[PDB]
Parts: sequence; C-alpha cells; structure tokens
Amino acid sequence: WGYGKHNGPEHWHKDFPIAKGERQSPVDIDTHTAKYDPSLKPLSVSYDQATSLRILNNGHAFNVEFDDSQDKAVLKGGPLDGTYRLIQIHMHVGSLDGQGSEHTVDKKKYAAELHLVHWNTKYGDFGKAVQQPDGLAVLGIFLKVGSAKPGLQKVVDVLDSIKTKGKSADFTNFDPRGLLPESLDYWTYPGSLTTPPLLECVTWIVLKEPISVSSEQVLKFRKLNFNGEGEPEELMVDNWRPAQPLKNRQIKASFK
Ligand SMILES: [Hg+2]
Ligand SMILES: [Zn+2]
Repeated sequence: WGYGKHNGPEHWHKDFPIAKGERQSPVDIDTHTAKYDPSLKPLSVSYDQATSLRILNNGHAFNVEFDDSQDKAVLKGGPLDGTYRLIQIHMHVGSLDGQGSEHTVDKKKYAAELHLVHWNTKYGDFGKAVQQPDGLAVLGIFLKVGSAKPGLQKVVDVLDSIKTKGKSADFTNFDPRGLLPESLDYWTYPGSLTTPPLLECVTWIVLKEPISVSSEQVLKFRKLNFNGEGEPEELMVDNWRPAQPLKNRQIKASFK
C-alpha cells in the first residue's frame, strides 16, 4: 500500500477489508454536532521522562520511535481508562498549505497532522494492544503556518539523513513535550489506525489548538521521499488518508 494512484487509500480495502469498517479514521469533526462532555477527567500527558530512540523513513512517513518498556512517556485521563505508553510519533503532510491533515474541522484541512501513538498497558505490549478495541490512544495535533516550532526543528535538522525509504538515524534525547500546543482541549471518538492494517483499536484525542510551524520548516518536511535511494524521486507529500464515514459514532469535546 501507499498514497499513489494504484496503491492509495481507495485501494486499501482489498487487502484490509476493515478499511470499510464501522469505526474508521480519520473523520471530519463537525464542531457543532460534537457533544461537550463535562464528565471527562482532564487529559494527562506525562512526557516527563520520555525516551526517544531512533527516527526512520519507512516510506510512509518519518517515525520517531520510543522506549515503551515501562511507563516513561504516558497518556492518562480524559476519555482514557488506564495508562497508555508512547511508542511512536509520525507526520502526515500535504503538498500545499491548505491540505495535509487527516482529521478535518468543519471540513477544514490543516497543513499537517502529527500523530503520537500510545498503547494500553493492561495488554502487555503493542502487538497485544492492537487486538483490543481500546488498545491504542492516538494524540493528533494539527500544524498551521506561523512561528517556528522549536520541538519540530529537532526533527527538521535530521531530515536529510533519512531522506529515502529505509534510512534511519539515532534520535535519542528528543523531548516530545515540545510538540504540544498551550491548550489540551480536544475532541475524542472511537476510531482506527489510519494506515494499513487500519485496525479499529483507537481512542482518538484530537487537539483543538494546532501548533504553528514556519514556512521554512514546512518546506523541509516536504523534502523527504517515499522512494528508496537510487529510485525515481517521489516527494513524500500528501501522505494522508481522507475523512471516513462516521457511521453512528459520537465525537465528544472536552470544552464548551
Ligand atoms: Hg483492535
Ligand atoms: Zn498517522
């Protein structure tokens, strides 16, 4: 699978029929029909002793991997029951400023969407968690052009190292706290992974406030390649799956 004409989102269902399931992601978040839930506990993001490991271009995105062997960088509270361990961070980006995000707000698309993937500790590990309807919790954060984001610059500075599919680099000492906006107000609903296998295991927590990135950072994030080294260059842009039917799901908001 990929994002091109012959292996993109429209072809996914053939190998992963769950693509046409009852709780696929992303979805459009209609801000008016979203149900404020005053009973949600505040979301707790404890990235305090996160332990980043490596960054890799797997041909679909850059992916910062973390040590999830014990409770280091976790997500709790909010709609979450239990504790969720951060395992990875990757980005969906567009070719133009008005596209790139997977989730949309009242049909509006952002220039990019960062996904911070967490798994439920009551399951043992990531592989086990993805066999559970509540095994993952993914934190989605929109990116809009504005001032440079220091936390993203860390990534920006290593992009040439991992330009093509299969290249990886050491990425220890990266503090994922620098990728978060001031406000933790969010929308939440039960969904899926947005890339094959598209498993329906996730509690999505999409932050209302996007983080800003400079025009220079955005351009650099669009310089990665989908292709492997030595093959014809295919810039890694528009690596996003479109909004999926919401079916009978309800999106809740943590704010009024
Ligand atoms: Hg699942
Ligand atoms: Zn993603």
